[PDB]
Amino acid sequence: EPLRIIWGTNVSIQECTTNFRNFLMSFKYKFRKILDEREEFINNTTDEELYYIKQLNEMRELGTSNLNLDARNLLAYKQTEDLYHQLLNYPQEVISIMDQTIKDCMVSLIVDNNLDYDLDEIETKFYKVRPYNVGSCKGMRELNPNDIDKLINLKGLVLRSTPVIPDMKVAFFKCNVCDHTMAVEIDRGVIQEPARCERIDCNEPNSMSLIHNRCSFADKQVIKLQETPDFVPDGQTPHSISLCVYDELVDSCRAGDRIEVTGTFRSIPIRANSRQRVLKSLYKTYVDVVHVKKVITDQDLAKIREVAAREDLYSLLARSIAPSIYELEDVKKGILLQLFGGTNKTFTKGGRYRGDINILLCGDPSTSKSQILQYVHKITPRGVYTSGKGSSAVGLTAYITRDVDTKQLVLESGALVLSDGGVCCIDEFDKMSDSTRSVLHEVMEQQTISIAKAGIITTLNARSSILASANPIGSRYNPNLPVTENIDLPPPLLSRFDLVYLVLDKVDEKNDRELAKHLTNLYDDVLPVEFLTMYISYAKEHIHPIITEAAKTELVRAYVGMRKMGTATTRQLESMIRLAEAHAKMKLKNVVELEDVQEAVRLIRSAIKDY
Amino acid sequence: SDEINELKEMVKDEHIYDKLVRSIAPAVFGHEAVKKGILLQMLGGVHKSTVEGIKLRGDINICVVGDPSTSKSQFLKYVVGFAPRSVYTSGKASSAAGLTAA
DNA sequence: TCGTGCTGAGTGATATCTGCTTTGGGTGGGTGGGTGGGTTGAGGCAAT
DNA sequence: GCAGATATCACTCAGCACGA
Ligand SMILES: Nc1ncnc2c1ncn2[C@@H]1O[C@H](COP(=O)(O)OP(=O)(O)O)[C@@H](O)[C@H]1O
Ligand SMILES: Nc1ncnc2c1ncn2[C@@H]1O[C@H](COP(=O)(O)OP(=O)(O)O)[C@@H](O)[C@H]1O
Ligand SMILES: [Mg+2]
Ligand SMILES: [Zn+2]
Repeated sequence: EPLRIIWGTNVSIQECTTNFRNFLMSFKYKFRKILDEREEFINNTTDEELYYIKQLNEMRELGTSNLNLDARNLLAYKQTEDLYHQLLNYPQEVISIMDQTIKDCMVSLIVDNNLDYDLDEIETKFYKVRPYNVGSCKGMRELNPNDIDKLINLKGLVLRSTPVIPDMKVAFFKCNVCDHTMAVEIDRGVIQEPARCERIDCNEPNSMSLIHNRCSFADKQVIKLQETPDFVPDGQTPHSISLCVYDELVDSCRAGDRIEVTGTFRSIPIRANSRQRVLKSLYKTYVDVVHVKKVITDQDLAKIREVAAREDLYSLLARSIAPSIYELEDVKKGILLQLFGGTNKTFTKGGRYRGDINILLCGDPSTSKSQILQYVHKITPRGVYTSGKGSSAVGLTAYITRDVDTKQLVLESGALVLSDGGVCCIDEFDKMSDSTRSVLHEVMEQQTISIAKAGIITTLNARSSILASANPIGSRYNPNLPVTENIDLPPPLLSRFDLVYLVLDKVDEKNDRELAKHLTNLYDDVLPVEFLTMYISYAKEHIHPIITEAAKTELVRAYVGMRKMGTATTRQLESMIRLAEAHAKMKLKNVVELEDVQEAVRLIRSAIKDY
Repeated sequence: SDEINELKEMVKDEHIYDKLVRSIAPAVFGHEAVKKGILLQMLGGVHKSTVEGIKLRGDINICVVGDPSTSKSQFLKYVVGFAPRSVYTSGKASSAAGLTAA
């Protein structure tokens, strides 16, 4: 009875397998809570259930071959305390054992439960475990030779990833004489080639050839990770570490993302020259990744639908979008309606119509303009905080360049293009040369940018909302002169903006007193931002308002009345349509009512301000 | 044969000219002169080469000037979406090259 | 009924042999060195 | 002096037919 043992140690593999099988078979999350001194938080439904059994059953129903594992869960159990150390110190063997045990557990679950599930699908499926949360996150500048071939945890920023690389798994050989085909495995990157044909009648030596296109292959990719800027001790070039990901984890992390990766810190020789077995004494270090983490339920939907019933929903959201800003309810309301956006229309026999709202916030300096810009910049999922005189005409739209790795002509995405589907933010609109402003003419009108220069003729979608701010020519705003004089900017440009607000810092004995009491307390409830983001995302994805006849009957009246009192062009009517659609989105309605359009027109007249 | 029959039925109508004028750029509202210009541009003119060898142009160029917020770009988008061969370019983005041989 | 000496056949280890550069390019360097060589031109973009 | 691709020679083994 030979005993299987991991090389260089005294751990019996059968013990590991049985312990892991027992842990998977009988584990309840209550143990995890007990371990962390959270005994009083134990419930009676989720913590009294077989966790990994439900995980495996869900895997089977969804047809997946992955089970994410938590090491702290291993520490929680009784029989797998030593398994945690074994996994930490000998990751490869323990990981393989865990994968095989997971497959065996699935097979046993199917067989014992007497289910009708066919065994073929599970039998031919490769199962892999992806442990994470394996201890403290080591730094990229603290990996020593001592920590070679051990499971570590890293965090960094993705810099560049190579395309998919095919990695051979099983080779295929065919005899040139008898046309006999056999498949041989690959061990440690070496093909166990046969010397002569395996058949008995035919034994011609050296007659076997490799059929390149019939060998099984896997997926390989190489990533470069740069340490977070914070870890840099004294402002030098941040270090980088290479990573390898296979099978599912391929194409899981994009360039320019913050990730936390668990893997084995491996070492490998480098050959001195191509045509010799000679090796350099210095080894290359890299990480073999086994897990990657990029750093709606019915209950939430039932909760969200409860807020919509609230009569004062408009005020609640307007007060929660920017908690700190004081007494700017109309400005907040206008800002909020931009996040929701109008309604999207797909339209053949013409062109697409997009419900995107553009807002201008021009007023006296000390008023909270930039603060609102930053506040909205945080909420939106995509956006670029471009400023005045810090951005260029090309920089906003797109830059033509070349890819050194591929040696091909490529184009980058500018600030406006990078904000596709978000809300762009501009701080100093007046302090911007008119040459660059001409770019925004097409963005706000056609929602697209077309470039034709140096052999590149293509159009990039820029379906983004613009939120810009401007300051008066003088030190303050003078009410006496008209708007077109105080704020600069071409008169026609001001007409493009859907809403153009005017916030001024008047002097009073009570407004100033209340503002001072509000900005000094730093040394009327508001929804948590986490829930608000989900609310706006759900509204933006599911709901799609459709105008009604009552809306049109009075929208014609409103537009004609706006034009009669006299600047007022068709863009104002389209803005009214977009705003009415957006407000209906807030209340989760599929039809735009008279009240919503009334609110839209109310907002428009009271923005420029009702002298 | 069926398409030919439809074509000859089209030609037979004595109100063809205004019918085509109305059909062009249906999304835009009542701009008869501009639609007529776009139609005539699409049809084009006969190009000829004299006994000399010098070539007389046969194509038509049209420039639509208007105040912002008017229906200018709508016509251009319609032409791009209808003409057999055509491209869309912007004044600011375009350069000497790209708009010509590079 | 059977045992053994002679033969052709085929690997194993070992003998000579060629080669020991190689290569255009800056994530191959300049403590590898110029007797191993590298000699644009248009177009785009920031600064102003 | 050193690694790799290549071809050379020598030694030993399983079959065969005959004689015991
Ligand atoms: N209504 C207000 N609510 C909260 N803070 C305010 C208000 N008005 C002024 N402030 C304060 O005054 C400062 C104005 O600066 P800033 O918002 O950068 O002005 P701007 O961006 O228009 O130049 C902010 O730091 C803010 O704390
Ligand atoms: N007659 C019209 N018919 C349909 N839509 C119109 C009409 N006039 C104006 N519009 C709408 O008003 C918007 C503003 O026109 P725009 O394309 O900005 O003109 P410009 O090309 O001068 O910028 C357009 O997107 C268009 O949809
Ligand atoms: Mg500001
Ligand atoms: Zn064979």
